[PDB]
Amino acid sequence: NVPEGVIGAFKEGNSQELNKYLGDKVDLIIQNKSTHADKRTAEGTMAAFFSNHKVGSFNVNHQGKRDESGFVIGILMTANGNFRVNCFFRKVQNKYVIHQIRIDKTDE
Ligand SMILES: [Cl-]
Ligand SMILES: [Cl-]
Ligand SMILES: [Cl-]
Ligand SMILES: [Cl-]
Repeated sequence: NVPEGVIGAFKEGNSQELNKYLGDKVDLIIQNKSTHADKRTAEGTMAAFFSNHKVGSFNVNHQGKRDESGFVIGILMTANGNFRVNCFFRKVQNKYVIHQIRIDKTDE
């Protein structure tokens, strides 16, 4: 169910759903703050992000995958800013999991 499940999790601002797709180690870069997080910390960071930025919409404009990696790029509109989101996936145990999330506020 990748990347549909991740896209849905962002659309709903739901870190618990996102969790299901997180790798055991995730690099987060959120407003230029970088963290190399275990899964539990990554979910916690995303929970805080969604709590502080109530999601209105998430729309993807480019996605793709090869045998061992993939990506999703889109725009997240929230009640506290709009953000470009990049999710980069790696294949682990035959499943695509998130290895990096970048979130960067738009210039508006
Ligand atoms: Cl950590
Ligand atoms: Cl935050
Ligand atoms: Cl979409
Ligand atoms: Cl959409």
